[PDB]
Amino acid sequence: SMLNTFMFPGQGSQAKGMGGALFDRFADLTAQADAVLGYSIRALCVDDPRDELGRTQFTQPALYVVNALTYYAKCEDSGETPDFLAGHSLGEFNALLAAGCFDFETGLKLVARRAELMSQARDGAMAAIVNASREQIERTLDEHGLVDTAIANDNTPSQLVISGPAHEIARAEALFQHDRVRYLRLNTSGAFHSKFMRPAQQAFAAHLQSFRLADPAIPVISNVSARPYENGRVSEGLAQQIASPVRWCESIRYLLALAAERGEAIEFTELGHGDVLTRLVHTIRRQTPA
Repeated sequence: SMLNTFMFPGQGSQAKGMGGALFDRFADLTAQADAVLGYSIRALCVDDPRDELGRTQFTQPALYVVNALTYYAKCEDSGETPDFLAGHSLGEFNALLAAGCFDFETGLKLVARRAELMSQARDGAMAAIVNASREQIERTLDEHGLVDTAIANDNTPSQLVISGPAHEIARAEALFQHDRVRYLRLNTSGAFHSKFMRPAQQAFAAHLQSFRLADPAIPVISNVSARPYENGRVSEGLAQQIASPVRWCESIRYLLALAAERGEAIEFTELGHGDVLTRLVHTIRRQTPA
């Protein structure tokens, strides 16, 4: 165990029932979140009456608040403090929160703007590919004229996400179903973490200029660079994140190599609903000869 990394999940990990009793435990944070958002965060999470959890403008605030509350529960009960922080796209906001870069309300405000803009993207899609390398994927996409489709998530060596125009993502299905290679269409109307997000990114960077973001008090591994957020480049890193691939595998691997250089062991604590990142980290570690 030894050095501890707190990690926060993103889109896809949400599920009706998430949060639970944490909402009333943190009754004041919860009321702060309803006032920022203009609806009940607890209702959206526990009950989900309009089946809203899967639409990105709601998914994102849901994740953030659940990740945060789980993080506060963990801090209080366990007593532990992170030596390192990383979050997966949305989850990066909770990493920056735990590094003291903004307060709870301010992150939620950033998230709501992020989530609103990303929701405006029409005509894109994403699909997760299992058991092809990056090189197989990129070649295959080239060979079949999927010109606007690229890697959006590099999650583990055998698990990557693509995004592009909906029809390209649709045509890809046929290209990634064979031998071990598998394909899964995801839920979204946006080609997230690709060039289609550029307008959201710029709109989001502009919104960010209204907020004074502190340098991290605990290292946060940035999705864009797979390296620690620089002092002074927080808003920079945060904004670039949106149109860039999420370099999850490399971020984890950077932590594994850092622990080793320091002769220390390293563990990963997933803070939020589900075990999505827990399973990614096991797979990464199993690969990555040691």
